[PDB]
Amino acid sequence: SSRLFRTQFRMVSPKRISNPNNTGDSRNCRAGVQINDSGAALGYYVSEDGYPGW
Amino acid sequence: SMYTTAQLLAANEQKFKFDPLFLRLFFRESYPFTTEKVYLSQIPGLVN
Repeated sequence: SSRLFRTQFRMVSPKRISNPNNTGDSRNCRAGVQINDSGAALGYYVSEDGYPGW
Repeated sequence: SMYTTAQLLAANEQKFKFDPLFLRLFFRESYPFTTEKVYLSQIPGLVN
């Protein structure tokens, strides 16, 4: 960015967030949302959508 | 009845060595399936 602000936001469809490679849900990683010992969430697995078909 | 006394010092539980290396290295994902059978497919992929 040559402009003054370098912050940009990108919308994400909820369909993209899921487990990597469509694996079964483990104790700490449920539906692409990683969980610590508590109920909090640390990080999310976001895939890439391919219109060509794969 | 019995007048003897004893004290226990060391208690150990021996464990035989075991480490699932092949699961750790290669098979890294699980696919629980509710159906009766599982299909695995291949495709030749030889183009002249």
